[PDB]
Amino acid sequence: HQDPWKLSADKPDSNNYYGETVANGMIGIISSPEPLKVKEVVLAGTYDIYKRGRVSSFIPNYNLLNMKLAFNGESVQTYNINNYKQELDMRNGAFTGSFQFKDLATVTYSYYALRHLPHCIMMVVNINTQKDTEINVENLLETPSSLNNQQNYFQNITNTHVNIPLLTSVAFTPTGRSKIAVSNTFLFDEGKKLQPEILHRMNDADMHAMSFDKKIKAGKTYSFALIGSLISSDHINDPYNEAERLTIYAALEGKSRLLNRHMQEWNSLWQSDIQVEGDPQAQQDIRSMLYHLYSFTRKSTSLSPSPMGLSGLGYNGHVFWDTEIWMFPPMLLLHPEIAKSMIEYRYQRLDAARKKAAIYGYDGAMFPWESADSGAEETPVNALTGAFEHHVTGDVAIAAWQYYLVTGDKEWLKEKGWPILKATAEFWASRVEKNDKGEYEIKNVVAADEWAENIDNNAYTNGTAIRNLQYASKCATVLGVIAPKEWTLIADKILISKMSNGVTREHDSYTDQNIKQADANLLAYPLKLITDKEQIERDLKYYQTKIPQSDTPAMTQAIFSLLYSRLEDSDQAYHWFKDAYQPNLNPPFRVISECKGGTNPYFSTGAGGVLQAVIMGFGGLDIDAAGGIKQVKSVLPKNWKKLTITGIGIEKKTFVLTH
Amino acid sequence: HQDPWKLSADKPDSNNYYGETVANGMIGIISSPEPLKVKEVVLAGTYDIYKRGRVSSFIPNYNLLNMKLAFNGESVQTYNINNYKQELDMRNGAFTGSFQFKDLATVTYSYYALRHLPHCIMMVVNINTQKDTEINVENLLETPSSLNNQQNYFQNITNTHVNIPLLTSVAFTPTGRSKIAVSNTFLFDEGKKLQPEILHRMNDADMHAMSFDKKIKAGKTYSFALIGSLISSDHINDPYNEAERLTIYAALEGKSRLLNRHMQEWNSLWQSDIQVEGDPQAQQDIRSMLYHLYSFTRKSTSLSPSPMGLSGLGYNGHVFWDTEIWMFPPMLLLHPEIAKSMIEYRYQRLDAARKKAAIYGYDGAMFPWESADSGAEETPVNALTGAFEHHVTGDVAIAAWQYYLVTGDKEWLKEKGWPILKATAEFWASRVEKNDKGEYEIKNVVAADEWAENIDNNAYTNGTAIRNLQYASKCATVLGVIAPKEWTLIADKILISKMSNGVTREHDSYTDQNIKQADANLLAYPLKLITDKEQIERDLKYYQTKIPQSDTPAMTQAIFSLLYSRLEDSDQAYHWFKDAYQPNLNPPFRVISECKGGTNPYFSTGAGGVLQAVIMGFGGLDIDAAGGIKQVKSVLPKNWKKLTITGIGIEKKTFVLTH
Amino acid sequence: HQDPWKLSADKPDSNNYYGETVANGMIGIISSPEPLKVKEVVLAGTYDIYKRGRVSSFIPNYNLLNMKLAFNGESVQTYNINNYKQELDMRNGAFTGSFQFKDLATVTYSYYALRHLPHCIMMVVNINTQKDTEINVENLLETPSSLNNQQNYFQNITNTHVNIPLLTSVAFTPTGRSKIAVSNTFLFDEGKKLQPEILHRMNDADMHAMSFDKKIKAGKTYSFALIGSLISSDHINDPYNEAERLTIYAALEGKSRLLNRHMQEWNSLWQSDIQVEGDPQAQQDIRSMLYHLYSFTRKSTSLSPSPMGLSGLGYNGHVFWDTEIWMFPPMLLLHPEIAKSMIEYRYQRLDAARKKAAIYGYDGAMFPWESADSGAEETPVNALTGAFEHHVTGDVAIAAWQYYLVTGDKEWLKEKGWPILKATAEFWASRVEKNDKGEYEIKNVVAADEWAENIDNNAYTNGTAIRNLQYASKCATVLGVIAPKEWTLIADKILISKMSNGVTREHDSYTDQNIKQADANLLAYPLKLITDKEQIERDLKYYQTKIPQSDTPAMTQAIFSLLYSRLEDSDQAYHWFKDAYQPNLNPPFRVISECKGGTNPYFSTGAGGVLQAVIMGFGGLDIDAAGGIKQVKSVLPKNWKKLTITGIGIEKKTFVLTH
Ligand SMILES: OC[C@H]1NC[C@H](O)[C@@H](O)[C@@H]1O
Ligand SMILES: OC[C@H]1NC[C@H](O)[C@@H](O)[C@@H]1O
Ligand SMILES: OC[C@H]1NC[C@H](O)[C@@H](O)[C@@H]1O
Repeated sequence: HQDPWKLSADKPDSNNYYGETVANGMIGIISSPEPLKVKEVVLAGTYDIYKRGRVSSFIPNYNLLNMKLAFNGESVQTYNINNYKQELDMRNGAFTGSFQFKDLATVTYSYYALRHLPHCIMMVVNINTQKDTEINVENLLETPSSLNNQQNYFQNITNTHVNIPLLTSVAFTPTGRSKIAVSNTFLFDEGKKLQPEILHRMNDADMHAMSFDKKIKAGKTYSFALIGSLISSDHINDPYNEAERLTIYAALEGKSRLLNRHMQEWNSLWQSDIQVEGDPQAQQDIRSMLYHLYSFTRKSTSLSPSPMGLSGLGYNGHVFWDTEIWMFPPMLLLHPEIAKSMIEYRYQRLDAARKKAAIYGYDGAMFPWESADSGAEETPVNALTGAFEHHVTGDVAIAAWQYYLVTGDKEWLKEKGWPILKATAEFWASRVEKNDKGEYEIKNVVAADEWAENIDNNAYTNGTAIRNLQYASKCATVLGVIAPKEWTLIADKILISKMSNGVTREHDSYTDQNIKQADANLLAYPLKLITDKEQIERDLKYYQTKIPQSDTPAMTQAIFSLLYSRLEDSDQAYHWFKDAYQPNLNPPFRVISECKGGTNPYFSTGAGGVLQAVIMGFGGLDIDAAGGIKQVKSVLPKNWKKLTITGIGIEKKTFVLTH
Repeated sequence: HQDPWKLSADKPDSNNYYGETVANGMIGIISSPEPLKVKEVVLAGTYDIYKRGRVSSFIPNYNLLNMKLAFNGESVQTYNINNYKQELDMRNGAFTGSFQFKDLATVTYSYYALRHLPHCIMMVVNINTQKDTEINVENLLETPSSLNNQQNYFQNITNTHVNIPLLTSVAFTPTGRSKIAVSNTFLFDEGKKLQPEILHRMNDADMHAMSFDKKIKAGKTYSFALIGSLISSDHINDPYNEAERLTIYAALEGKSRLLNRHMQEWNSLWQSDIQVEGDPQAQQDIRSMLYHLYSFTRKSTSLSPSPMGLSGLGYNGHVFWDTEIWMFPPMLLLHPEIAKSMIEYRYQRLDAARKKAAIYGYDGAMFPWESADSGAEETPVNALTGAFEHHVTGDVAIAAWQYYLVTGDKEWLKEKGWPILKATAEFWASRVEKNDKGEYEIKNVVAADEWAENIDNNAYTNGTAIRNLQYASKCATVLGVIAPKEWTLIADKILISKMSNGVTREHDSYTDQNIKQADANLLAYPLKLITDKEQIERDLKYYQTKIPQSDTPAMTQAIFSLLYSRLEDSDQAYHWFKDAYQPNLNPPFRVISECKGGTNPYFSTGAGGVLQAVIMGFGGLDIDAAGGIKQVKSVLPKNWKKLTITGIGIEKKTFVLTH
Repeated sequence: HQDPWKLSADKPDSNNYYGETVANGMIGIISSPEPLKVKEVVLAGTYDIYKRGRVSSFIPNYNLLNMKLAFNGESVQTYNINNYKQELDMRNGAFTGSFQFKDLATVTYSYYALRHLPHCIMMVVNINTQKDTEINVENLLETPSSLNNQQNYFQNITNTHVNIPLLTSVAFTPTGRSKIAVSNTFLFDEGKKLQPEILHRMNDADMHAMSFDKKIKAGKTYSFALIGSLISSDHINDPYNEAERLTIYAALEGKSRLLNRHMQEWNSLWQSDIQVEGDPQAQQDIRSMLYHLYSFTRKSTSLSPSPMGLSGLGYNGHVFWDTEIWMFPPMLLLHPEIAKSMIEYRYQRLDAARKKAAIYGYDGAMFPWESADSGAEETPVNALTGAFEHHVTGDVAIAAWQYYLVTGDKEWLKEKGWPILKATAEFWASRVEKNDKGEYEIKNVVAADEWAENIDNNAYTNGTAIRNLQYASKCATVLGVIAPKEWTLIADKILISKMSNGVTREHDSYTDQNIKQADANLLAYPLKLITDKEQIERDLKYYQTKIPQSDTPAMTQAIFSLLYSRLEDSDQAYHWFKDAYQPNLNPPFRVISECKGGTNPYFSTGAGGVLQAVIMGFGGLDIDAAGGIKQVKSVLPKNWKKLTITGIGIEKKTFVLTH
C-alpha cells in the first residue's frame, strides 16, 4: 500500500474508516466503506445557516452516486461479498472499488469529479460474470435532512437516436437561501433500441429512484455509467433547468470523451510534482498532500479553500488565513493560476472588508477572520477571534504582494493587488496607536496563538502590519503613485519586543505560557522579519516545547521543520517534518486530521504547511523580495537520496537536490 | 389598401384576423378585431417561468385599454355597428378604429405606445353625434390568469385645479419573480367642475373598472382620453407608486403635449427611410418592415428584440442571433444608436456568458443560444440547441466589431467591444481542437441548419469562429494591446471543406440532405469569407433547392436575394426577395409569420433579413472591413424605377438607385 | 441655561417637552422627559413602507436604553424623585440626566451614540447612596409596533475571564424588507466572580428584559454601563450575529477605551467652530446648529441627511435638495469630508437617476425629488413635486462642482464629479425646449416656491439649469474632455424674465401671489446669477413680504439675512437671522421646527440655512468660482463684538470679524 500514485485499502473496516475525497474544486465526494455508496457530497460556494456556530456553513448535499445492486434478486452487501478493495488513484482523482459476489461476478466501480466540468460527476460500473446472472441496478436520490421542500422528478429526453432518462431532484438549504438541483442519467453502450427500460419509483417523501434489470451471460463484461450534475442558485440563476441541460450534454459527450478531457486536465496539474527517492512513504504522503490541494482548488475562479477543502463541513467551509499563509504559498510556486483564484476570492470581497472596517471603527479594508459567500464576518459569535484576531488583514496583503512578486503581473497589480494593498494599509494606519516614545502599538487582539486573548502587541499580528504597510508602499512605487509617508514611519516603529533572555516576546503579557501554535516563530518564516540565525535559533529553543501534544492544530511543526532546514540541521528538520502530520493520520488512507490523534480529516491547511516545509525547507525555494523564485541553503533528511521539484515559478523550473 | 404609410382593414373578420402591433420598444399592444378592445399587451424585460419550454418567458400582461361603450344603455358590439374600419399609421404608430352606431354617432378611437414615455400608453376617443345620446363608458382592468395575488385599487388625486381618478392594479408573475403595476386615468377637456363623476366597481376577483356617463347633444363632438402606465419590478424598485406617479404626470402633461413629443420621436425615426418607385406593394411592405423594427427596438437602452419583437410571446421573448445577424445590421446602418442598445444587451450579460463557458469546460465568454433577463442559457432543455448550437458566441462578436466599423467609436471599443471580443476569442481558442495536419476543427455542434445535430465542422459555425478570432486580433491592434498570436494561427487553419462538385460542404456528415435554412450560403454574406463569384453561384445553385416549403423559417431566401443582387441577377434577386416573406403573410395587415403558411406573426427576424436584401442587396450597401459604409455593384427588380435609402451611416447619407 | 456648550432643562415638563437627539451619523436617540427612558431611536439607511406617504420611511426602532431602577424594591417615578435635571453636552454628544431618590441616593446617567462605532450605543449609570440599600436594575427590549415577527433571545458568552450576558432581539420592518438586530449587555467594574447574576424574563409577546440586584453600602458609588448594538440587513448580511459580535467587542474594549475614542472623534469635529462674543444666546444657538449637523452626518460614508437628520421620521428620512443647497454648503467649508459623503450619496445613485430620466422621457441623469435607499423617486404620489419639481437635478450638479472648487480634487472630479455633471447636463439639454426667438424654455414644473404648480420658466429651476450646464462645460475643460457646445449655447439663452418694475419674475404666471419660500431671491444667493446690488435689493423689496407667517418652512429668511449682510445692512441682516429660527423653537432645548410655531423638530435644513447666514453672510465667506474660499464685504449684528470662524477650507483658516 505504498504505491507512489495510489492509496489502497483492503476490506474496509466501517468501525475504523475515514473516507478519501475526490474533487474538482467545485464538488467533493467523500468515500463510504460500503460498496457503491458515498458518505457525503459537498458543493463549494453554497452556504446557509446550518448546525455548528449559528453562522453560514457548507451543507451536506445529495449523495448522488448511491446505487443498490442485486444479483438474481439478492442485494449486494458488505456482508456477502469478498476480496473487497478500495483504491484512490491520485493521478486522476479516480476512486475505485472492486469485489467478488459469490460464484457469479466481479464488480469494479470508479467515480470522478470531472476536472473540466465543475458541476458534473460520473461513476463507471463494470460487471464481469463467471456464471449467467441477472442484475437489478437502482440509483437513489435521497434528499438529505439538511435540505427541505424537495421535489422529485423523472423524464425521458428523446430523439430518433437517444433515450436519456433523467432522475432529477430540486430542494432548498435550511433558510431557503439556496436552491439545489441534481440531475442523473444512466449511459449504456448498446444503443437506444437495446438499452434496458428504466423504471422510476417515488415511494418515500425524501427519496426517489430509477432502476433497471439486465441479464448477462457467463463470461461477459457488462458496463454502464451514471452521470450526475449538481448545481445551485449560488452558481446559476435557474439550477433546475441547468442541471438537466448539463447531464444531457455530458451524456451526449459520452464516457470516453469525458474521461479523456478529465485526464488531460489532471495531467497538466501533475506537471508540477515532488519526487523523493529513498523513502516510498514520504513520496506517497507528499503526493497525497499535493493531490488534496489540487482537488480542493480550481484555476480561473474566485474560489478559495476552507481548512478542510471539500472533504466535508470542517470549519463550516469558511475561508481563513489558512488559505493565504498555509495553502497559498505552495500553490503559488507550483501553479500560479491556482494562487490567482485564492486572491481573487479576496479581491471580490474587498467591499465587504471596507464595510467591516467601518463597523469596527477603522479606515480602509478589514478582512474578516472567517469568510464565506459575502466577504462579511462569519466567525461564530462565541469565539472572540471574530472580533479580535486582526492579523488576517495583513495575511491577505502578504498573499497579494507575493502573487505579484512571483508572476511579475503589473497589470494585475494595478487592477487588483493595489486595491487590496492600499485598503489594508489604510486599515493598519488607523489600527495602530502612537505612545509617548513615538512607537506604534496594536492593542487588544487575539494572537495567532489563539489561546492568548485580548492582549497587546502580538508578535505575529504586529509583524503582519509591518509587512502590510511596507508592501503597500513598495506597490505604490512600482505603479508610480505616491503613498502616504505615514505607512513607512508607522512600519518602522511598530513594537516587536524581546524578553530579557533575548527571545521574541509573543505579546505584552507573555512570559512562559503554553501556546496553541506558532506565532513568534512566524516572524522568521514566512515574514522574514527575523533573519539573524542566532535569533531564529533562540526563538526556536524557547517556544518549540511550548505547544502541547493535545488539541494543537497542524500549523506549527511544519514551520519548525522549514526553519531547521534553513539552518542546515537535517535531524531537527526531519524530526519536525514527521511530527507535523504523522501523528495526525487516520486509516485507511492516511488522511490528515487537524490535531494529533484527531478524527476530523481532511485538514488541508496542515498539508499546505508540510508542503512548504518540503518545497521551501528541504528544497530551499523562496520568494525573492525583488521578484521571482530563488534558492537558499537547505538540507535533506538523511534517508532521502534525491528530491526533485518540477514546474516552479513562471519559468516552470526543475529543482534537484541530493546530499 | 396600398397607402405607403397606412395599413387598413375594412370590417375585420374575427374568424381570420391577425392583429397588428403598436410599440415603443418597451410595451407592445396587439390589436383585436373587436372595437375598443386589444388582444394582448407585452412588457419587454419581464420574464418568469410560464407555459412553453419550462423556462423564462414574457408574460401576458394587463390589457389596459379594454373599454366598453354603451349608447342609451346599449352596448357597442361588432354585431350592431357598421362601416367599421381599422388602420395603422406607420408614420406615428397610431392604431385607429372607426365605425357608425345606428342613427346616433360616429366613433373614432386611436391608441399609441408613447414613443418618449417607455411605460405609458394613450387611447383618444372621439364621438360625433347625429342625434342626442348618452354614452356610458367603462375602462376595465382584468388581471390575466398569467398573474397572481392581484390587488385592485381606485383613488382621486386632487388639487384646486384637477381631479385625476386612478384605476390601479398590482399583481405578480407566476413564481413571484416580478411585481407588475398598472395605473389608468381618464382625461377630459371640460375641466374639474364639469367633468363626469367617475364610478368604481370591483365586482369580480380578477377585474375592476372605472366608469362614467355623459349626455351629448346632436351635432356635437365629445372627446376623452385614457392614459395608462404599465411597469414592473424589473424596471423600477417600487412599480406601484411609480405607475401612479407616471399616469399623474402624463395626465398633467395632457393629450396635446404627449402626442407632440410622441410625433417628434417618430419623425426622427423616419429620417432613415426606404422609398421605392414603381411598386406600391413593395413600398408598403418595406415600410411595414422598417416600422416593426423601429417599434420593437429602443435607443439608449440595454433591450434586444426577440424574434417576434413585442408582437406577443413568440419564442418566450428570448434573444437569439436573430438579433445580431438578422435585425441588427439594418438598424446599425439606419440608426446606430438602436444597434448600440442591441449590443449593450450582450455587454451587460458578458458575466453570465463567462459563467456558461466555465460550466461547459471552456475559457472566456460563451453566449447562450437563448437569452433573457440574466444572460444565462434559457433554451428549453428538450432542445439540443441549448447545449450544442455554439455559433451565437461568434455572432455576438461579429455584431460588436461591426458596430465599431460603422461608428468608429474607439472609446466604446475599449470599454465594451474589446471585453466582448477578447472573451469570445478566448472561448473559440478553447473550443477548437488541432488535428494531425495542423488544422483546427470544431466538433459536435448543432449547425445553423438546425436539422443537422451533433455534427462536426459546420461551415457557418466555423466561419463565425474565424471572424470572431480575426476581429478580436484587429481590435487589439486598434487599441495597441497585445493579443494571443494563437488567435490568428487558429483562424487561418479552421477547416472549411468542399465536396467533389466544388460546393461548400455544410458539415462533415453532409452529402445531399435537406436543410432547415441558409448555412453554407452565409459564408458569402454576411461573413464574406467566400468572395469568389463562381463559388457563391455554385453554393447558391446547390443549396437553394435544399430548403423544403414547409416548416422552414424566414432566414434563407433573403440571403439568396442579396447574393443574386450582388451577382447582378435581377430576376433571381427579385424571385427570392418575394419568396422570403410573401408566402408567410397573415391578413388583414400582411404581418409576417415565421414559416410559409405559418400563423405565428410577427416574425421580426424575417423582416430584418428582407431589409438587408433591400439595403445591402438592391442598394448594394456594405460594411467596409476598413471602416464605414461603401457601395458595391447591384441590380433592382425590373419593375422598380427608383430605390432611395436615407440616413445611412454616421454621415446620414442618401443612396439613390435607378436602372 | 446659556452655557455655550451645554443645553439644560430642570424638571422636564412632559406636557410641553421636545426631546433632544444624540447621534453619530448612523443611529439617533431622542430624549424622553422620563428618567432612564428614551423616546425614539432611528437607524439611518433602513427604509420600508410605513405610515406617511405610502412610500419608504425610516422606522421607529428599539428603544434599546430603556431601564427601570428600584431601591429596596421601590421603582423610580416622577412622584418620588427630586432635583431632576437633564443636560446635553454638545462637546461630546452626551445626554445626561441626574436626580435624587427621596433622601437616599443620587443617580446620574449619561448616554452616547458612539462616534467611532456607527452601530453602538452606551449608557453609563452612577448611583451614590447615603445609606445601605439594594438596587434592582432592569433593561427592557420592547419590540416597537413598527416591527413584526420578533424573536427575543438571551445567552452568556464566556471564557475563564468574562461572563458577557447578551439580551438580543431580531425583528422585521413592515413588508419584511429589512431585518433588524439589537444586542445589549451590562458592563461591571468588579470582575466575573463578583458581578451580579443577570436574570432574563420574557413575559410579553413584544418585550423581554434582563435584570440584576446589587447591594450598595452607605457612602459608596456603584457604576455600571449598558452597551447596545443596533444594525440591519441594509448594513450587513447577517445582522443577528453581527449585533452580538459588536456588543461582545464593545464590552471587551471597555467603557474607558470606548469613551476615549468617542471623545477623540468629537474633538476633531469641533476643530471647526463658530465663536460669538457679546451674545450668549446666539453663541449657544449656533453651537446647537453645528452640533446637530455634525451629529446627523458622517465622514467616509455614502450617507446623506434627511431634513430632520436622525431626530425622527420627519419627511420619512428622505434626502432632498435640503442636503445639496441647505446642509451641504456649511459642511463643505468646515469639514469637506462630510460634504464628500453627501455627494457620494448621489454618485452611488447616479444609475437610478438615469433610470428615472429614461422613464420620464429624458436623457442623462434625472435625480429624484425625494431619495432613499435605491436612488429612485420616493416622493408620495399625492404630491406633484415628485413628477414635476425638477431643479433637484441642477442642485446635485451645483453641489458636485462646489465640492471640486473647495477641495481642488481633480482625481475626484474625473471619477465622480464629471459623471454627475455630464449626465445632469445631458438631462437639461433634453429638458429645455427652443422657441421661435431662439430662447430656451423649461415648461410645466413645480417651482422651488412649491405653491406654484405646473407653471413655466421658474426662475430658480431655470437658474439651476444654467449653472448645471455651465459647470459641466467648465468641468470638461478642466479634464481636457470635449463637451457638447450646445450646453453653453443653451445656458446663455435660458429664459429668466423681469416684471415691468424690473423685479425677477418667479414664473411665467407670476404677478403678486404669496410664495412658500425663497425662489427668485435664490438667483442672488446661492446661484450668484444676479450680482447687481440694485437688482438684489429690488427682488428683496418685492418678495420679502410674499412669504406668510404660517406653514412656511425655514428655507427663506436665512437667505434674506445673508443677502442683507452682503449689502452691508446690519439691522436688516440681524432681523432676518433671528426671524429664520427663533419663532420656530421648541422647549426645553431650543430645538428648531420646520415652520414658525411648528411642532416637528429637528429641522436640520433650517439649521444649515442659518449657518450659511452666519458663515457666508456675517462672515462674508464665499466659494470662489475659480477655486477655494474667499471673503467679501459683510457686517455683524450691532450687539456682536466679535465673530470667529475656524477650520475653513482645505487650509483650515481662521476668520475673525469685528466692527
Ligand atoms: O483552521 C482554521 C483555524 N483553526 C484554529 C487555529 O488556531 C487557526 O490558526 C486556524 O485559522
Ligand atoms: O427564431 C428563433 C430560432 N428559431 C429556429 C431557427 O432555426 C433559428 O435560426 C432561430 O434562431
Ligand atoms: O424639507 C423637505 C421639503 N419640504 C417642503 C419644502 O417646500 C421643500 O422645499 C423641502 O425640500
